[PDB]
Amino acid sequence: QRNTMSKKELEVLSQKLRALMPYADSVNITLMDDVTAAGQAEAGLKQQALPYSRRNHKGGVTFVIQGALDDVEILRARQFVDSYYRTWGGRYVQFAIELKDDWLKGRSFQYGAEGYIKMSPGHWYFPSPL
Amino acid sequence: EDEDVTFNDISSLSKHVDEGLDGYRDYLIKYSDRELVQFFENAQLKRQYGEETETVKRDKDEIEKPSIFALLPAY
Repeated sequence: QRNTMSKKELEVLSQKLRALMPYADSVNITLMDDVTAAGQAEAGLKQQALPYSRRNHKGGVTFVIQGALDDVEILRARQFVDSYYRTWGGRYVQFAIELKDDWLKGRSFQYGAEGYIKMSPGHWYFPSPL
Repeated sequence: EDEDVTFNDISSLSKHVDEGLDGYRDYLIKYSDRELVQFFENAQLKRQYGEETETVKRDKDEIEKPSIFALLPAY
């Protein structure tokens, strides 16, 4: 999708790569589908039962895996990620893995459009829409 | 003793009597230890309104005319 090149241009590109790699006899250019890439990523996370969120941009997809994770989850995650990366590279899909504690450190709050935090009984904080 | 007309009705009388004692509350407060005054005040709030009522920790304080029964043993 993202490349609009003519066959002649592709041939020229091929020849220049061949000039950069003096040990290679020829370079074969193959066109792949982005939807396929993104799909295999998301299906792999579901196949591993990991919790995640997905975000889409003009030119990339970010899967954010964050929170309190078990040792088993961390192991499975790092194994899968290392496998996928070796196949597609880090140029289109990114994985962000972050350990988080409790979101608000264990204190009561209202999460509406007018949410707020109870610092202590008798103490309101109103920092931001939660 | 002051003979000038000053009160008319129950709320004005109770305020007139209360106002007459501030000359002595100011004395007790000026020599009592702030920490003890705070202890005896909090421990009365937790009797009346229940111990779950927020412990005040008035660490920077204007102690809001504390009750004399709480103020006297601190002195």
